[PDB]
Amino acid sequence: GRPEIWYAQELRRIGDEFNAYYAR
Amino acid sequence: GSDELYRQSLEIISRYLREQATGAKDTKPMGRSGATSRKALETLRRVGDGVQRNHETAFQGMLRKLDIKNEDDVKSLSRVMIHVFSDGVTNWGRIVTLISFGAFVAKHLKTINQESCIEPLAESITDVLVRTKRDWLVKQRGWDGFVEFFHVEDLEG
Repeated sequence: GRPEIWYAQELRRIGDEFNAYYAR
Repeated sequence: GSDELYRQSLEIISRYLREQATGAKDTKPMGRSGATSRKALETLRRVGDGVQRNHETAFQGMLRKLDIKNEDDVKSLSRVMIHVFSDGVTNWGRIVTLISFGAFVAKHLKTINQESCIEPLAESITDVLVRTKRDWLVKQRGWDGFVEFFHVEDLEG
């Protein structure tokens, strides 16, 4: 859709991947 | 009746963005809830620097095409920030990642003589997080939860 969604997706992916390093 | 959670959050996030962009460590006192705020900033220093390094290419690619030139563009970044959480999910990883990208942008703002945009950027990030994720934040005990989430123990358990 709108470009902003593409950028948000990238940050969400990075954030979720990072979260998984620490979540327990 | 002032917003204490917003104030504390803004202090942490503003200081981090400003110190990342300049390399200077503010000597100003933290103030109320300074203890939590100090540990939060220290945590942000450790983990945020890793996020920026680990994902430098991704961040650079984003920055490059976003073409941020002034405060009007910073204002526009709130749209991206909203959509990072539009799926319903909130977690500390996403929060640190957003703040870390903010620091990356702050560095850029410094280089193009737009240091005056760094505070509005910090305010925008804090606005989105505190105003729209307040219930989640409180459920983690705020920045105390943040410190605990990223805490790495050294116990011979």
